[PDB]
Amino acid sequence: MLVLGLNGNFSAADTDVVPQLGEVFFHDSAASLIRDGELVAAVEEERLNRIKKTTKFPLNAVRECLALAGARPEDVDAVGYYFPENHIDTVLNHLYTEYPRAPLRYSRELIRQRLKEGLGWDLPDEKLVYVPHHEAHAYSSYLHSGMDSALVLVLDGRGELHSGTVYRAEGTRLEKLADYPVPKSLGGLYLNATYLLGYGFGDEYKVMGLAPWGNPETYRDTFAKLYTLQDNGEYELHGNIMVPNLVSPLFYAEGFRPRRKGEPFTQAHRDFAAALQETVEKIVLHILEYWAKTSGHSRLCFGGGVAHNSSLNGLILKSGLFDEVFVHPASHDAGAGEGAAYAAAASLGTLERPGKRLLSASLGPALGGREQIRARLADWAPLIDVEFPDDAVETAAGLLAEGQVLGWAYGRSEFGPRALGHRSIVADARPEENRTRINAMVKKREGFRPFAPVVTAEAARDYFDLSGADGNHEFMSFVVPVLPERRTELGAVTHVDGTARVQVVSAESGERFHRLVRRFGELTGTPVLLNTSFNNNAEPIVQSLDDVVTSFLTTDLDVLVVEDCLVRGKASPDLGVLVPRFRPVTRLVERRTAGPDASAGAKTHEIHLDYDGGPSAKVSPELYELLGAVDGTTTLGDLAKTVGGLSDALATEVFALWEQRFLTLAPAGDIGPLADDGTR
Amino acid sequence: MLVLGLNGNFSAADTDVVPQLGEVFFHDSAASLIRDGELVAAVEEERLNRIKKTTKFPLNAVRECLALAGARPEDVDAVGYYFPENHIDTVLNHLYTEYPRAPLRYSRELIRQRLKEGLGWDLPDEKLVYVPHHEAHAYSSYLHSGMDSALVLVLDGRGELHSGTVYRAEGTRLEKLADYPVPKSLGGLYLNATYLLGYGFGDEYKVMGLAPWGNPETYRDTFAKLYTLQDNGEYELHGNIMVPNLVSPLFYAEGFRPRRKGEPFTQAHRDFAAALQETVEKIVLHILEYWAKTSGHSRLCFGGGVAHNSSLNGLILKSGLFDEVFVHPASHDAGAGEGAAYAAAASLGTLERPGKRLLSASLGPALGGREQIRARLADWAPLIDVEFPDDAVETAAGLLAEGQVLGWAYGRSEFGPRALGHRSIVADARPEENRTRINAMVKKREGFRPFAPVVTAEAARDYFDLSGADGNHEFMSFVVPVLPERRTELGAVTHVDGTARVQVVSAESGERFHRLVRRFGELTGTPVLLNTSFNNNAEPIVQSLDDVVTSFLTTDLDVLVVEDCLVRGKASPDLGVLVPRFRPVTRLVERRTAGPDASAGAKTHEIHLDYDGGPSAKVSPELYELLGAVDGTTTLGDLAKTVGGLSDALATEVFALWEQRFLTLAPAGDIGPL
Ligand SMILES: Nc1ncnc2c1ncn2[C@@H]1O[C@H](COP(=O)(O)OP(=O)(O)OP(=O)(O)O)[C@@H](O)[C@H]1O
Ligand SMILES: Nc1ncnc2c1ncn2[C@@H]1O[C@H](COP(=O)(O)OP(=O)(O)OP(=O)(O)O)[C@@H](O)[C@H]1O
Ligand SMILES: [Fe+3]
Ligand SMILES: [Fe+3]
Repeated sequence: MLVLGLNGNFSAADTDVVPQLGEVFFHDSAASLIRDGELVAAVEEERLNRIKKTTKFPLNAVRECLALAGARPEDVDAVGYYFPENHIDTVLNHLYTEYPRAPLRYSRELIRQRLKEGLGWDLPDEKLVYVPHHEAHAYSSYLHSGMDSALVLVLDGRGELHSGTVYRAEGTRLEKLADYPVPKSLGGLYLNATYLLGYGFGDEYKVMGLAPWGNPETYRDTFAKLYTLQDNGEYELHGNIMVPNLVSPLFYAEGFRPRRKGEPFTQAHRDFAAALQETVEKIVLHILEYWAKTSGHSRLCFGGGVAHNSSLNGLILKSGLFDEVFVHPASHDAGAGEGAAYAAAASLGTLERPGKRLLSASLGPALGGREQIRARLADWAPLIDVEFPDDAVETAAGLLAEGQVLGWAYGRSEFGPRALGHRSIVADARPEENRTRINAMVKKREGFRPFAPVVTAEAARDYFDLSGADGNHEFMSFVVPVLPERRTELGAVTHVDGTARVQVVSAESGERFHRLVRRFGELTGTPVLLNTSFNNNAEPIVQSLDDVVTSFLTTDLDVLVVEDCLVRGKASPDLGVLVPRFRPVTRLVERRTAGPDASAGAKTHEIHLDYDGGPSAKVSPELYELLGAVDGTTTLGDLAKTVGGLSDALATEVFALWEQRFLTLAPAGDIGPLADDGTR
Repeated sequence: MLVLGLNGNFSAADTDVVPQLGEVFFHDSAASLIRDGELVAAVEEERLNRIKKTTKFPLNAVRECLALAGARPEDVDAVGYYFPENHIDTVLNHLYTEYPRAPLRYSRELIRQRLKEGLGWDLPDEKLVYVPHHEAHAYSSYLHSGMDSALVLVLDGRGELHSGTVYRAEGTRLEKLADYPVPKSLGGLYLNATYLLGYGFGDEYKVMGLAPWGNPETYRDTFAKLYTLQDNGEYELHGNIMVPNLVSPLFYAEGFRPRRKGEPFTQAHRDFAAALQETVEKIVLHILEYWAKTSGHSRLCFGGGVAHNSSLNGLILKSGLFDEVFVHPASHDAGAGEGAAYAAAASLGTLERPGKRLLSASLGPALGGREQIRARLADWAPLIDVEFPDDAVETAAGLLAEGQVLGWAYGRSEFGPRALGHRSIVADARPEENRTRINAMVKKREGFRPFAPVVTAEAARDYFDLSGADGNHEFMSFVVPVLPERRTELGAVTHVDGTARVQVVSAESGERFHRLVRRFGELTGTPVLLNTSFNNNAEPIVQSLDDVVTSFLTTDLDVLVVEDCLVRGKASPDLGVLVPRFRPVTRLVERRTAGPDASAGAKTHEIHLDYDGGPSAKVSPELYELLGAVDGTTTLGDLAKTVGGLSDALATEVFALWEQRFLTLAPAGDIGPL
């Protein structure tokens, strides 16, 4: 049984199913492949089209998954989609009523069209299975837990009919115990509140990082007007008829000022995040207290997008309601896509399940074989210097010991939002200074948020209070207290309230990364590193070798360790050898607005990315003329000759567009098809 | 005692409060001026910025109203705004959470900023009065009815708290009797369903025009699942949690396919419209049957946007529930703006009301005095020929009897969506072929669309069944049956179901238009004319003289009668003398997307109008370069010199953009102050 799991919307690479399709319309597109009950491959489309949390159809993800499994498309026994057919088709139909130019293509026809055109694959109708959304979440969360039975809680924005579902899991069977309707959504409540902080979809993790700086007392009584806890683990969220936001009218009535772009977080803002986080924690703990007692179960699996609230998970762990708690590395909708594969297998016959608890999220495409990596890094020679140490991990541990900040790229990319030693940025965890230092290097502005530590399994309890239940820490799912006598030692990874979102790495979960952190501890007496995702502010986690080198070159990292090669940026990198390529969403525009006295107004030039929420940037007339000639093969230096040569000013302008990923800049050609390293 | 009524959003001419602000966020912006209880001026901002049902702040409308009243901003005693302050501000606050770059400016500050920067008018806080939305509607509908007591029904999409309100009115006092919550909205229901026919906001009256072509039986049982009538005048609409549309999920599940743009209206689409119309009729008549007998009122005023459903109104008329029914010419939110003025007067003193029932909607700016109109028509000389007949009404009646289709522009423009003899297109009402052609060739719209007749008050009962209650027909508020023995005679203006949305014109409601219809009847035996609004498919009703001439020249009208001047298009009109001007929302774009092998794609050029729902059109590289040099003063002919002269191809390309109103093209100068 080889089963593909799908989630996301149905847009092509260069256009959306309707123009400017909202970023919340079936997001985090991904493809998963299960074989004989095991997750053999999984990657989010965002890693391949470079659009964070993309809604586009995960065609590249499917292609990559088939290649990792050594399968033709025609080898796939079934395809599961993470929503029931009537629901996704009703939402598409609604979009089609709003955009009457859009042809009436529903999900089944669109899935078949994408696979046929993108992969030559004629998908027979009987192989496509649509799945209840919280059922897909529950299979993913529970089947990877290693448990024989468990209480399973799914909380997200919404499935087809519910915002929350409670199951009993035993063997391979799910039994639904309860649900909560869409308007009680805790994901919706949290996203609603996130907007008041000048943030939006996908920034919830920043709001959760801000909450420890706030005093939850200030707005506790205000949030108390928006929910009521009830008997039998029930609750109500009190809506309004004013706007489609649960939170904004009451906070407006009380004088709250929603944060503007570029404005710093006031004390009101920090307090607001603290009270929002406390509110959700109290509601979820109210749910779980009731269902722990009523079901009598001692084990919990927690899935859905809300299960990426690691602060909440830490409190669930500390609550003593359960003996064990498991959280999947991709508990958002990409994991529901994975669960849809299992549900399709169950519906189309018999369900094989994983043999063991999941410990590694390293499931995407790799960087490539040793020989094509060396050759590709040679293509980059005019920008980088490369060394080949005999023991790269030893060298790297030493570099980190000296205080250098490292890019670290090895093997298959992480499924889910956390970097865990395959597409990571690692540094010494002790100096408090590394917080503002590394934010500046990657140009992120989350100095209020600490970094996450990775510690060896052997040393974990010497630094972190894992007490309460036995939770899984291979994926940073849980916030835990840092032992008080260790907080000063771990200055870069300890929050203001003494907690940390810890990864515990073991020889089983990540051999090479474990060896790195252990060796650093042997060298320093502290076997803890900070571990942040390898991406700047304008991209998801890097995927390919070119992605990795690009990100290294456009950030202020000291050195890059990639498949045992040490990469450093040349004193003066030659941008001119890079070949510019449009992304499918890249648009280059000359604009005239209306001027005074009804004249044609100012003539401006701009580059932007054509998707809901995509960035945009002004460009000079000269760079406009240069970029208009991009042909996908001619180098930047040769293109620049048409406008007088690649001056320092033009190169600087191009480099700033490169940092924001408006276009692709890389040496001519590519690394080639990823080698069969014989590890399957 | 002089009071301004305001409605709409707060956006400037060239940008919106937030980018691409939705077309439904406080639309149909307008301004009204009340003096001593009388409505002395009123105009919708759409007529002035040329954006249909615009949401932009009605600055031009306020300026035009003050000019018509002969008043200065300082003379205004109070300003009413047609929604409560907390509600509009909470909506703005919500928009600001979605657009973190927008500064936190709420309605009080925005209204004062617009009036200060736009009119030099420093409005004190104590003169600005915010009004309950359905109260504003009710004042407008009731105070203009001529009645001293009535039941008043307001039905729209929503006010701040309700989708429907029932009032008792006595003297100048309103007392609420009932209201209906927002989820029960009949305006929302109708708009939800309108989207399944490939239409959008503002297209509801086209759905209503489609419905008589359909069989209401086909989808009657489907619609029955979406509402329940309950005892004592109550009802329920049955919502869903799938999408924010009440209608589309159930019809999707039963296999209905929403109409695509540019595709025909099938019999299923017709049947859908028929069942939707029947549904709203059944619910409203249910409400009214209860509240008529419960309140004891023999007279009804009906307002809110749903009261522009002429078919519904005609059924209310025929129901026997009331002896008299009144409907205001602007029953949508522009009329709520007017009622907000009365409500503001009532809160700051006692309330003066109109002395009589409103008979004329001729309330906007006029076209100009005779001298400036003749002078402006001379500026258009390279494009038109002008005659000055001794008796233009006499001449126009003869032209109509000879088969000509006429533009008709006189005096002050109509408040509200209907043309009533001040900004009208008229033709012989007798030949069915006139409907076919004026739909296909003149208005350029769908073949199913009906045309409305105007008839003299003295002949009305010779042609139409007005029986039932006494309704007011001066504003085309009611669909009525055409008498069976007259249906063949009135071929262009009798709908497929034998009805007509009639205007009854009298010497008192419109002396000049009444004279035209009467004379046509004396020449032909039939005192009835086809009367459709004077606008092409890309614009609201024309306002100014330049608007009128532009529309005449870009639609296939035979002759224009404007303030007693007979205008015809020249054999070969010289477009080169016209001076192009950008509209405040006009944008010009050269664009590349990605191309094969991740190249930059080939260049394309577009003109577009930068507002939500604004059109766009491809342009040639040559015209892109030409339009980039527009300065607002240089003629098209001189501009074209930079691209080698106004060729025939360029002039034709420019003509098509003019027709779609992407830019303003008119002779140098303007008509001056009116
Ligand atoms: N750290 C967090 N704390 C609270 N809520 C979060 C957090 N992270 C994500 N969420 C919420 O989870 C929800 C998204 O979860 P999920 O990925 O399972 O998709 P979804 O709600 O089912 O969307 P769709 O309707 O398109 O399927 C959002 O509402 C989001 O605000
Ligand atoms: N012929 C019609 N039949 C039924 N409903 C109509 C018709 N014409 C307009 N409507 C409805 O009237 C409603 C609008 O009425 P109105 O102008 O009074 O504004 P509103 O609902 O108060 O606007 P807002 O969105 O700002 O609250 C819309 O829902 C519209 O669908
Ligand atoms: Fe989900
Ligand atoms: Fe209204």
